[PDB]
Amino acid sequence: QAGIIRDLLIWLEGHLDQPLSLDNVAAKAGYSKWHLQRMFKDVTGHAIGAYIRARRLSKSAVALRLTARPILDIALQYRFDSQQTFTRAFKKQFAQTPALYRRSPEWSAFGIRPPLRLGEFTMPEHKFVTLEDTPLIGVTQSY
DNA sequence: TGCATCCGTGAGTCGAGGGTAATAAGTTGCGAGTGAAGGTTTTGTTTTGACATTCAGTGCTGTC
Repeated sequence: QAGIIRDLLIWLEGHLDQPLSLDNVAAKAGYSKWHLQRMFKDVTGHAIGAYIRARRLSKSAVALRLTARPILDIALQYRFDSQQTFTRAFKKQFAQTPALYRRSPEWSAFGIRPPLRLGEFTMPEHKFVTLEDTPLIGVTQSY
């Protein structure tokens, strides 16, 4: 029912990292590999399988732009199979070399796909301002 | 048959504090060896045909 898929993503957003998962591992959620896939297609508007590894790449794209690791820390970190295939699907998502992607300081959100909620989404508000050069005092350290 | 001379020997385990200081000619010629780093060469990270699967995709197919 509608209470299932919402609870599956509470697993899945927390288990987008730890299990090396395809839909066979996702088939342990009450029904078969196809029926859990059939139950997702209409209650969401997204198609689960190519989305998740792309969402796990979208989890890896912010890891490719704001985390301090090289290509092979994050080659198979997000449960992938190869690096050149990971480089390949990246071209169909961001149209940029990952060496070129962390070359430019500008980070545009083209291929990052948002995390899905079947329940109610807490929408933040926006207001566009233009700020001023203000002196302060503080120290720096890294992570 | 003595008489001189010339080498070669002399506690054990500790200890402290710490290596110091003369004087002197130059111009001129001129090859050889850090050196500016100029610049290539490699020895590795990235594009593109593939097509062989694979699971993802969507729906039907059959079922409690």
